[PDB]
Amino acid sequence: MDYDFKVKLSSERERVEDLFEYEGCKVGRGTYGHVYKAKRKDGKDDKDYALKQIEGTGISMSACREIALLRELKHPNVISLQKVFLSHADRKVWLLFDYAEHDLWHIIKFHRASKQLPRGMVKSLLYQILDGIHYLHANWVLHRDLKPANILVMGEGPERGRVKIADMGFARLFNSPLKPTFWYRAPELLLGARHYTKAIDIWAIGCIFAELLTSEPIFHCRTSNPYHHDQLDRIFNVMGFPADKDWEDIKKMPEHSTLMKDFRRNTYTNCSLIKYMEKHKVKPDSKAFHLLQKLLTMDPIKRITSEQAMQDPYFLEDPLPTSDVFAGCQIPYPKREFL
Amino acid sequence: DKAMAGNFWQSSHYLQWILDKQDLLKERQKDLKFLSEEEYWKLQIFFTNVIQALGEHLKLRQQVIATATVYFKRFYARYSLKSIDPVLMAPTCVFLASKVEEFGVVSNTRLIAAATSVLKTRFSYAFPKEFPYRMNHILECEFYLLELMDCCLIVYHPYRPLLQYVQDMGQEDMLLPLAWRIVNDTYRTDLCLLYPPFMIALACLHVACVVQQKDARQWFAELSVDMEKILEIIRVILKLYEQWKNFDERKEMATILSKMPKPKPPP
Ligand SMILES: c1ccc(CCNc2ncnc3ccccc23)cc1
Repeated sequence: MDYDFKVKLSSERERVEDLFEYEGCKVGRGTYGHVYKAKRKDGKDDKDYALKQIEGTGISMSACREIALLRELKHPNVISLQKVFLSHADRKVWLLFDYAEHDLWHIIKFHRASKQLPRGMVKSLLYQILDGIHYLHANWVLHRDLKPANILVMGEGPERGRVKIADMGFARLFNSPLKPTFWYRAPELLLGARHYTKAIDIWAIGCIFAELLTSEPIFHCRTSNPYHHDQLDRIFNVMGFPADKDWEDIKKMPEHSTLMKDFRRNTYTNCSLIKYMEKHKVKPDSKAFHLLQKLLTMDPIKRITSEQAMQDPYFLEDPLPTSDVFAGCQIPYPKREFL
Repeated sequence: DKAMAGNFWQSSHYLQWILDKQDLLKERQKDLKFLSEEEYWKLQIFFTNVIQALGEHLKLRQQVIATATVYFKRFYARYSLKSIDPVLMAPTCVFLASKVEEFGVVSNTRLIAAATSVLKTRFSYAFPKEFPYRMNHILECEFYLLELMDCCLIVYHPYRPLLQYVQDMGQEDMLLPLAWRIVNDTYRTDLCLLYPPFMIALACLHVACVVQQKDARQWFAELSVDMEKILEIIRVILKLYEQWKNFDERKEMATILSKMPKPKPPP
């Protein structure tokens, strides 16, 4: 390697520790990488940023794909990569984003602890989640890990109350769930589906939508094997057990024979999404319910697409979705605590 | 892998890595103090062949090999051959391109064994000594490559649109194998840095039609495209085949490699 080339690039290289104050401001601590709330040191920047230090060293397959896809993806409801820092000394990779004060895990927990304030909040959240996922799906990118903690919401600032989809599962070996919470997992995954699909993301959106309406995870439940008995039991307790006509291709699922060994139709004879949602004060003849039932369809080939869901007359009914999901109302949710 | 497939017009490829031909020639003058124009083209051909053999040995699909080739050209589009040894850069490009795909992984030991084996069994005319770099050098070079490319990793190629065009013709059996092979050959030129891939696809399909005496004038007429640009690309393809004929890489490459400017050591 040429020495002048080397020292010139070293002289010019932006280092994360020079540009950003983040020490002691850790806010996420997952397996994929630790997240910090950061402030700009240089230009007296008022805005908050998120710095993700990617777990491990070097550039792993997952790190490469995440950088590759985030570098291209540009949509208002998908989290937006501002900058990548490559720290040569310790071989660490840092990703810079705009900071999202809130997320649906904390928003939903707040309501659950308190007992959807502005009447269009749930609807506006649902619409923006569908809009972001639709953009991913139209570019042949699956999320593969959708849950409330990965639906961020921007706080005070220019993008107030805007949904940002984050923490996409950008690397899965052979696009397989079988390679190294189950509450948001579609039934086909639990029966051994070999590949992630668009439909699997839509089921998860269905689950999130139910949780926003009720404040409770709809499929709440207590090895490398994809079959989870109690999680399937919870889905049938809520949805009922699927008839042959409801899911004809269930017989092709690798764990279908295991399902038949463990489960009897009779056990769930008085169970349905209608009855479940009625107990939580959601009307079965509401446009909200009818959309929800289209998202939580057991057969993935009968599941509604993101674009079709966005066209549902639910979003034409009063109140209309708003760009700021808080609708200009004062945000009562707490800021995130530092770790 | 069809990730971002319909996004070319908002892609980093299009917006950052379709270069102006005069900017490209201006940056190349620093290496033209050491090598003639013909020698520089002969070098870029040689390293395209190195990357192809490495990718074939590792059993990667042609799109991955093409991506690795584009990374290499992008690096040397901006920097001198002396900045990092191209013997090290080639396998580093293949390695990084392989990690953009999720269907399997190239291990460290397999990458190194592949570079060592391919250079000795297939390129001993160019290189008298064994591949001297270890995995720590690949890992260091990968950081520099990712940085120069501004983390632009998704690359679009002519294979996908070619496939669509030949299916539109209803001439897959006759024209596809030849047109595909001409697409491969265009990577021996600067075309991937200068033109959108679909235009390269059309020019390759045109040459394939001429070689096989297939009249497709009416089909090309039904397209809404700048044909002057297509003819420009065809002219470069025909020029490559004349250079190919007059070039014996086996007889010439050891001499051309010795003329390359070499990386300066520290004091
Ligand atoms: C529990 C649930 C969610 C979180 C979110 C942590 N993650 C984040 N927090 C704030 N801004 C970000 C911006 C871009 C990417 C991730 C962010 C933390 C704990």
